[PDB]
Amino acid sequence: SISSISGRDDLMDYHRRQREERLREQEMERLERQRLETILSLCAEYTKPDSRLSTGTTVEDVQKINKELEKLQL
Amino acid sequence: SISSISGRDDLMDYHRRQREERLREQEMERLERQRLETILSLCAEYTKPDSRLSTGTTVEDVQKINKELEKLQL
Amino acid sequence: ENFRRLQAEHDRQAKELFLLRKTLEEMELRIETQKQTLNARDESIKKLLEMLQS
Amino acid sequence: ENFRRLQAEHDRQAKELFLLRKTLEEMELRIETQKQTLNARDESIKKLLEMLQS
Repeated sequence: SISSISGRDDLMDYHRRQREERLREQEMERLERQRLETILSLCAEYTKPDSRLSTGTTVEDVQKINKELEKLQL
Repeated sequence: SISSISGRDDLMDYHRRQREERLREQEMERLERQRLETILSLCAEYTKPDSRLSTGTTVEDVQKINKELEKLQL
Repeated sequence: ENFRRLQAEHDRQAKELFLLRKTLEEMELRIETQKQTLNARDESIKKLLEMLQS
Repeated sequence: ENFRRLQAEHDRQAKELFLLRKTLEEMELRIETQKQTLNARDESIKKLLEMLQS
């Protein structure tokens, strides 16, 4: 916490933590956009079966993205 | 942005914005926990149909929470 | 003269340091409360996908 | 004497003000990138619920 942080050393470490957490959260955002796209085509498989958007996406294709998300959180 | 913010007046307004956004995001967290619980019992209706957890939850019961979420975002 | 002018800016930066730290605590809670909403929506997505396989 | 001691703390608080503002920019991006992930997971949940009704 920043309340118990005081000094040049504690701040430089705290700023480093916020930068490292941002880069890992920006990587999380890019992965989540791929999960959204894969989920959109997954729902198109049933709400629009005869449409051009029904590209054969299954839940396993979304769970493959779920596995990469759990790698970053580990 | 804080980069283009300088002075006592711009900071006090920026701190007020962060406090008002937090209270609205803490209200979002409480609503999302109710959506999670309602979704858990919704999935129990099909993965555990004969279980005690299948309490008759439908998608409409989750969409009722979805409507309250869209009120805060408005 | 210049000592008081320098002493005046010390009080100005001190109140600015005060506001910057109070703003950091509000953003610490924003990031934390958003970390909780993300985990709640991630468990929701995963439980809905495990249900679709049934 | 006391002027230089006071002038020394001015440079100390200045570098602290520098770090506090650079940390605010990193947390601005953290909140923003988490706002985007939340909206992506919210649209995912809603599209999965609209699909279950079919």
